Amino acid sequence: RLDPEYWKTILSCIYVFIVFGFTSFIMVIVHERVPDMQTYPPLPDIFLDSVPRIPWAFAMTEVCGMILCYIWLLVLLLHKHRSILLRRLCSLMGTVFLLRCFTMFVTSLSVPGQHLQCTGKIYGSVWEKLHRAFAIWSGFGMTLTGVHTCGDYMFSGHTVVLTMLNFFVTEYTPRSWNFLHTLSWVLNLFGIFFILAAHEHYSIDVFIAFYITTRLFLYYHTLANTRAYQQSRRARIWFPMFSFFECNVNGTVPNEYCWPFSKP
Amino acid sequence: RLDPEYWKTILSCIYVFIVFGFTSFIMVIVHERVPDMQTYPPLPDIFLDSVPRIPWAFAMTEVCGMILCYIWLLVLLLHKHRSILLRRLCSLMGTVFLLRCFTMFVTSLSVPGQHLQCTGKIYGSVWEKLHRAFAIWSGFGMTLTGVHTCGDYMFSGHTVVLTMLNFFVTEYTPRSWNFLHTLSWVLNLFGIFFILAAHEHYSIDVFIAFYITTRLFLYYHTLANTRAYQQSRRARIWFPMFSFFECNVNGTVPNEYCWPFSKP
Amino acid sequence: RLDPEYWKTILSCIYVFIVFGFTSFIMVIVHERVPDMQTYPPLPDIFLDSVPRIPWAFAMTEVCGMILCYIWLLVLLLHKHRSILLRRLCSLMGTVFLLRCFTMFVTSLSVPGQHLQCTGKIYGSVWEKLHRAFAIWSGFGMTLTGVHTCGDYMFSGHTVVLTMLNFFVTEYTPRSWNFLHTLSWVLNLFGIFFILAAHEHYSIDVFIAFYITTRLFLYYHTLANTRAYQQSRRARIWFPMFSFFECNVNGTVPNEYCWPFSKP
Amino acid sequence: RLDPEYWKTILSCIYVFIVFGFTSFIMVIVHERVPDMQTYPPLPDIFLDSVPRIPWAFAMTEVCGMILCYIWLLVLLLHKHRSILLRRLCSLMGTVFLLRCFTMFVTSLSVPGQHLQCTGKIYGSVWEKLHRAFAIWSGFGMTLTGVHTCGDYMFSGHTVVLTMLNFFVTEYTPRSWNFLHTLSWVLNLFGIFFILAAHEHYSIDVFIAFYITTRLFLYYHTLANTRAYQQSRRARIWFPMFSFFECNVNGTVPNEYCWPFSKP
Amino acid sequence: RLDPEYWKTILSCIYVFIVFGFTSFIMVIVHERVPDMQTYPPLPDIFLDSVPRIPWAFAMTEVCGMILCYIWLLVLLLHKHRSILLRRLCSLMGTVFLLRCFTMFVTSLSVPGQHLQCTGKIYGSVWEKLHRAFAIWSGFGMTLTGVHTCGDYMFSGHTVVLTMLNFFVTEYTPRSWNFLHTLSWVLNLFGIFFILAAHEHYSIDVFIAFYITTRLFLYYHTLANTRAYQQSRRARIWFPMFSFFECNVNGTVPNEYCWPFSKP
Amino acid sequence: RLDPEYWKTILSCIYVFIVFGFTSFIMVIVHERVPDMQTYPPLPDIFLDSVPRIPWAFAMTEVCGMILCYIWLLVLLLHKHRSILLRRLCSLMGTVFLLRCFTMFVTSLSVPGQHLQCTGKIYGSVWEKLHRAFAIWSGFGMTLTGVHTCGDYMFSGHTVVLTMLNFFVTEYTPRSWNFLHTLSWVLNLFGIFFILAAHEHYSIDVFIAFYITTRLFLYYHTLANTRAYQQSRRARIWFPMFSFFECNVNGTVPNEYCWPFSKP
Ligand SMILES: CCCCCC/C=C/CCCCCCCCCC(=O)O[C@@H](CO)COC(=O)CCCCCCCCCCCCCCC
Ligand SMILES: CCCCCC/C=C/CCCCCCCCCC(=O)O[C@@H](CO)COC(=O)CCCCCCCCCCCCCCC
Ligand SMILES: CCCCCC/C=C/CCCCCCCCCC(=O)O[C@@H](CO)COC(=O)CCCCCCCCCCCCCCC
Ligand SMILES: CCCCCC/C=C/CCCCCCCCCC(=O)O[C@@H](CO)COC(=O)CCCCCCCCCCCCCCC
Ligand SMILES: CCCCCC/C=C/CCCCCCCCCC(=O)O[C@@H](CO)COC(=O)CCCCCCCCCCCCCCC
Ligand SMILES: CCCCCC/C=C/CCCCCCCCCC(=O)O[C@@H](CO)COC(=O)CCCCCCCCCCCCCCC
Repeated sequence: RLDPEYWKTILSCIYVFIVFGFTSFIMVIVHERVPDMQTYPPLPDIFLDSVPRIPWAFAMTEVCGMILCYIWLLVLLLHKHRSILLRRLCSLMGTVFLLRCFTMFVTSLSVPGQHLQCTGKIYGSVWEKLHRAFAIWSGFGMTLTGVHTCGDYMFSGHTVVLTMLNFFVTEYTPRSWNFLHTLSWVLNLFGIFFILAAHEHYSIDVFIAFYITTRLFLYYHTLANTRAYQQSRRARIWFPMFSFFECNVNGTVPNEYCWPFSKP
Repeated sequence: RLDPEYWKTILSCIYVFIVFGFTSFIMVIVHERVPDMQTYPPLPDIFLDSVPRIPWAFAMTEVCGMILCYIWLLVLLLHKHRSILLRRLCSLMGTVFLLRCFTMFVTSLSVPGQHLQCTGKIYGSVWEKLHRAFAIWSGFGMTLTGVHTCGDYMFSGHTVVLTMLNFFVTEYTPRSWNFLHTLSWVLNLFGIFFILAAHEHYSIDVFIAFYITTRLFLYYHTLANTRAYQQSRRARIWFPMFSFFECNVNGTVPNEYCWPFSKP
Repeated sequence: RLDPEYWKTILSCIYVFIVFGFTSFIMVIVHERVPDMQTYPPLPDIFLDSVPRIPWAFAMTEVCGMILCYIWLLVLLLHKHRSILLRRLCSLMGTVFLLRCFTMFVTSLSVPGQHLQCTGKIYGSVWEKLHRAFAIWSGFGMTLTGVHTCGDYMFSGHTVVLTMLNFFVTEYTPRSWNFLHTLSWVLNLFGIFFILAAHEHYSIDVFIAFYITTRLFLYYHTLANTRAYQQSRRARIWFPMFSFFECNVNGTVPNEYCWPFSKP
Repeated sequence: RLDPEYWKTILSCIYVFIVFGFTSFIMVIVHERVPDMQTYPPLPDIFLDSVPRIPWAFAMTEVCGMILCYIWLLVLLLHKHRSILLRRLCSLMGTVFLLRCFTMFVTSLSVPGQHLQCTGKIYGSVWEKLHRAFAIWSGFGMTLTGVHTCGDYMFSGHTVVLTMLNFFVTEYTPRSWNFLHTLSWVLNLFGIFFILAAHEHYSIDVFIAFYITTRLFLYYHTLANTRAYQQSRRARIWFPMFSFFECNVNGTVPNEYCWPFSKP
Repeated sequence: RLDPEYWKTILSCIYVFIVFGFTSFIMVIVHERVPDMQTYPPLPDIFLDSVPRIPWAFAMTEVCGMILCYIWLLVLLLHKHRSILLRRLCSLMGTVFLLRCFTMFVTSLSVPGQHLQCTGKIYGSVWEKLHRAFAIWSGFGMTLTGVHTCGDYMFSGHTVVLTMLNFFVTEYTPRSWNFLHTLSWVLNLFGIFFILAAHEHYSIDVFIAFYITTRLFLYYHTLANTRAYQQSRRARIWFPMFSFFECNVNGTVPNEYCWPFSKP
Repeated sequence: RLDPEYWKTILSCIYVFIVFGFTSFIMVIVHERVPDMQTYPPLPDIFLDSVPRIPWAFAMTEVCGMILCYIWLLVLLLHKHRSILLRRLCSLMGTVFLLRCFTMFVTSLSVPGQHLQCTGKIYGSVWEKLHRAFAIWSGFGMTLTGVHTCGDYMFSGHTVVLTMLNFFVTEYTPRSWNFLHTLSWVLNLFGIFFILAAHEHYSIDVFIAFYITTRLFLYYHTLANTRAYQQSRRARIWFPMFSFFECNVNGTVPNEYCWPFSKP
């Protein structure tokens, strides 16, 4: 039966923080490849050529992200099996950001011309790249806490977080609340549109990020519900550290909600 | 039971040749977006920067792609249900080549500098684009029958044909011939490697083309074997013209082989 | 059984004033779009071009509302289930006014020429409008407490209030008092007629206001009497907080009468 | 049983065409009210201010209308009860277009500044109005065959036809073809979008013309399926000549399709 | 039962000469790499530095091969299952020489200093090399019919032929003639010794040639005697055309003797 | 039963270390044969001619060696039968490294031109050879602790250690951990690739050193599992001191893991 294991969530959180630090360092290394990356003319896109740049459109994506994060925290506060829920967010965020690192290492696709005045650059040493990596790490990558000074490459990260939070909010609420689901979907779509309308990413980056996050979520939940980690040697599931986390969870996690405080 | 429907196969062959003629016209519309597309420096890649250009490598991809065609043509000749096999090859080469027109329209990603001397260009009219679209159509896009004069955009097409023929040969041969299966997998991988060694496609062009054809092949044969087109209203299968072709085929197609000629 | 919920009515009451304040906030924003609002000549109307403008007709409509309010208040005073009746008035007046904001925001149609001497306007700030909205909110809209100095837009609220009160008066009275209903009906028609004769709204401003309140009033009661909110997935009700308020009420509310005080 | 009364269908077709003549004539009458109707600035809108005017947008609205009429003719030919589907169409179009005559006559609302170059005007006589109305009558109000040269009024007729032919293709096809049903929505939404983008009608005339036809279609079919016209004294149905047309039809018409011609 | 297949042996015989010709084609290509091939001093060898070069030692090895061939040919003449014995020789000599080409192609190691006066070389063409191959192929490699004029590379074929013939001589004789087997072993060891004493190959050239032929000979017979080619998925045999040739032979071939002619 | 004879393991560990001293001494003897060994041009290879020399490649070979040794020490500590796994490792390394002494002594094969700057040479005496050999003995032949300054000979020792420690991690872990098994292949393959890319050993010394250890490992464990040493007079097993070491072990050793220390 569902066993609250509080010593595995710590491991998952540590794994995700390590993954985020690795992603920041890889981003700095990749940015070190090409010096200018801001002199070319952009590729002919279908949405970046029609809709002109909206200067304030990039903060609205993070506003939507914070709203979704607050809703998800509220959901997590009033649940029975909150440990399993917190252990499933991390094991998926780490994997998707590892895929982002792999995609960004092979080929670097930026947008030629926004953030053209970003300072710093030419970080030639081993101990000066680490300070920039630390800033990007403990700045959360957001544009509000100013870290996002230069541009960003393939496999956008805001879309991943938005889609993951939307899918988790929709999944772990009772199947009778079909207005919060619509609100979350609207927030996700508006965030994606505002990522596209700020001229920060190409259309294909957003599309592949959305598809990859959705497919990985659905596949992970299908494997977890089918309970194939102990059924047989099905396919040797390639999710990093999968059977270590879901071994004690058999079947499907129900949707029981309580109040944790002992003060009515 | 398996009914040989020789008139549904003809409808499938016509469906492909319309799709192949639609893609050839899009590739001329897209080429008119940006005139130069040959002055920029290329994106920083991990394979295009290490391995230098091999001038003869792009011709060996099609040589590897004709051996797999001849081998498959022999399978299509000594089979009982060759009508269904030819109807499944066409129903998939159209769906995948339709996805190529979608991703080549939203954003156009070419390689800045090969085929820099290709003539023609500035096809400003409605009746001169069609003539250029006819040359590509009745040349199969190959570099031997000289049509491939200028560059090519996202979602490479050589990787789609190589991977589709490799999976059909493996699928429709007895599960005891695991040397022809290994030989076909070698021609697939060597053909893919020579696209990158000729500096014709980016390292991410070839990975999403390989992934999509592999994923769509396994998804088609899951539905075709589970037989979900009449089981229930599962998901309203989005494959273009799926239930029209597989309605008369129930279950799985066996692997019986014969000789069609009546002259022993 | 019919359990009077004295804590849900308080939540219901809070809902309607927030919408009342929110509507007032939108009204000042709409007035900011075009400054003049007093140069266009009246559009050709088959009703306004016949009846001359009457300065005292507008005050007569507000008089009728008070009389109808007194009749309804007396009914609420001598009813067994006075808690439920008050909860339905707030759950239906808060929905209609939500539609008023959407109609007024998408397009703005006022009366071109009346109240041309109204003062105020040109509020260039983000704090003065809040005080102006407070004046709009804490004046209840009547001209007796002069707040509505300038013109008004589409889907007038005088018709919403006059019609909504009339239906509750007729609905929650026994089917043997068919003399008060005639008095209530003539008052509603007289009040609506005075609005049109006062040149305060267009003819189509009233008709779509008369239809929407009646359609929503009857749709609310049909669902409540059928109690389909829990029977099955009837229609995926889009009424704001419908199942929450009416979960404890089953069947149809009777028309029993008593005396509220304990001193007969 | 379902007996095709061809003498009743003819009376239905002539009934709707008289309404078309009545609608065209009253359009000239309301035009004669305000002479200029091209000097005012447009009212503030939320969609007519952001999206700029597209000269060719209004042509695509009628292109989608022709396709939706071409599929409907295909459905009309192959349906066994082709004498019933046509009779219901004539009995619904006449009612909706009669409501359009009422709203145009009660009040006038147009776009002040488009189609300012249309000639003619000041048709002050008894007989010249008929000639101008006849030109509109035998032009279908289409712009491809240029008749509609001046502006248009409230309750846009392009929205009704685009929607009425969208809810008959969906309704009168088997409930397993939900791709043509999906396709006919794109033909409707894009036809709705393009008339707004061409600055032909306000953002509220389009919405209340999409709602009325959707409401007046579902209400009609609910009455017919439950045969409430003869079951009892249900509601004194207000559809003009409803019990006369649908007296020989009992129950719901099936979805049986047959080929009428005798040349297999 | 043991069915002599007179048509499979013909297919088996064709296989070995094609490999013999293919090996000869590779030999001339390897000689093209280094032009001199006769300048390096011999590497330090514990066997070559002791035994002086003997000009007539090389001719003695070819003499021993003919004597061993005569003994084997006589056995093949007076055996019941002479078809199977001849089929196995061609199926084992065509596999070892395939490994010879791979070893010789990857690296080229010859004797640095012998046959320094050999003519030919510098064949700059693509047709003259083929005519040289026929000289190599149609001379069977012996020095009696002088073809092997220059040196030879790693994995000498003299050891392969001498060792392969010896094992068949011992294997297919009854276990009571343990005097011919001793004579056969003396011829094999004497022939191998003459190769080393002739300064025609290195010491490691012979050892890895002696091991591979013996290992493959015993591995072939163990699989055939165990008849695991059809018993189960034993080891996924990588022998070229192993199951095809030995499908009709079950168990172990006996050692019955007869007379071939019909005239005793 | 499995009785850990700690007096037998010590005799195994001392036996392998004497072979290490023997191997180091004979390397000096063969080095004294040819003085120059740095003047000849390299033999024609297929991998040493395409890939240019990478100066830092040979360092990564030893880095992978330490990691494979670090994981093995982890396995050697948590295994219940840690006294058996170590004994088999010592009894296999001595046999393989004894074959290396035989092939190095019979013939000499090195890369002519690498490590041409190594000093020393001409160690002509009886006692100085021991001092030079002792330096190689207490340096593990590693280049990180620079002892191996001159060239290396046939049967590369870096291939044996990289492969022997790859087939013990795979063998002596439960048959459900096939990701560390997968990981240890990448460590082996890259260690194999880097020694070739550094121009340290020919392309045939690497292949016949990967084959011998793989063959001599599987053959040993097949003999031990079937206890053929005492079952009968099977083959007169040629492993040096085989029946002595594996006489107290019956059957196959299980995969039970336990913590030896008494501090839970
Ligand atoms: C214990 C871990 C739980 C995981 C929770 C998942 C939520 C994601 C949070 C942060 C992701 C940032 C990635 C760090 C590594 C940078 C990678 C990079 O350098 O790549 C960045 C692209 O430049 C990616 O940046 C982003 O991912 C932006 C996402 C921000 C969306 C809003 C998140 C704000 C949360 C605040 C919560 C407050 C609660 C309510 C407030 C009222
Ligand atoms: C009836 C149809 C059956 C379908 C069979 C599928 C085989 C694919 C064949 C051709 C695909 C070409 C695409 C046409 C539209 C151009 C799109 C474009 O313009 O895009 C092109 C990219 O520039 C795509 O080009 C390609 O697809 C190259 C693939 C060629 C690989 C070799 C095929 C040669 C077959 C010859 C058979 C001979 C038999 C043995 C010979 C000894
Ligand atoms: C416990 C809660 C019960 C709720 C009762 C609701 C009754 C509606 C009353 C007033 C509606 C005002 C809406 C506030 C926001 C306006 C938005 C706007 O600013 O829009 C205005 C449009 O001009 C709406 O104006 C109106 O509300 C016109 C309605 C006037 C009808 C007469 C109302 C007089 C009631 C007085 C009762 C006194 C009792 C007897 C006196 C002796
Ligand atoms: C055979 C039965 C088919 C049923 C189709 C019925 C649809 C009615 C069409 C047009 C009504 C026009 C009314 C005239 C006066 C309107 C007053 C006005 O002036 O109002 C106009 C706008 O204010 C109304 O304009 C329109 O009606 C726009 C609708 C155009 C959409 C395509 C209509 C083409 C119908 C042709 C039928 C032939 C079939 C060939 C198939 C390709
Ligand atoms: C169909 C089966 C018949 C049985 C006979 C099998 C004996 C094989 C003979 C020769 C194999 C030569 C391989 C051809 C391609 C060489 C590749 C290369 O080009 O490589 C050569 C490198 O030197 C290999 O040369 C050799 O084959 C040396 C082997 C010589 C051993 C003596 C062979 C003499 C046989 C004469 C038989 C005559 C019968 C009695 C005479 C009175
Ligand atoms: C109980 C744990 C077992 C560990 C297995 C160690 C295997 C021996 C490694 C190397 C043997 C070197 C022999 C010296 C003379 C070779 C002749 C020559 O000079 O030949 C050299 C090349 O020709 C051989 O070089 C090598 O041996 C390459 C192997 C390097 C890979 C890393 C090995 C280092 C592991 C040390 C960790 C030990 C931890 C404490 C121990 C208690």
